[PDB]
Amino acid sequence: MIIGYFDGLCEPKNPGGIATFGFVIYLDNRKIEGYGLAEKPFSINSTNNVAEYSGLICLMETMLRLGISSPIIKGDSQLVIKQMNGEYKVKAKRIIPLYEKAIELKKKLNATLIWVPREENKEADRLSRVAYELVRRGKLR
Repeated sequence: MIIGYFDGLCEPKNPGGIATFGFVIYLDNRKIEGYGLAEKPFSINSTNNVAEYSGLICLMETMLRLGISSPIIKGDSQLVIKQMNGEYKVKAKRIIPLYEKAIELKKKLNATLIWVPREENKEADRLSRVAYELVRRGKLR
């Protein structure tokens, strides 16, 4: 069963920090993972939720492009998972287009999205932090 995980962070302030994401895709014999900048650094449009959605979108885009289908996708954002499952409304103007992109991807992938606690999402967390550190080192821009 293909399982992907995503995460996003925004530090050292939220909002107005550096927003990064990370994701990991588990296949039985190999792993593919990704991490990066979600928004322009220190911009007022870097937010935690934008970062989380960006990690989700990049995860599902990567899956789609690789020909993965019917994955299970796990994250530790209750808000994002509940929005993606039709259980919380999306009303924030900057989240709406990201939610829409993610919903189209979820439909195309026949993805199932479930919440797990933070301590079960450590790899994707770690990768969002690696991305953050890389931005601080001028290695992602």
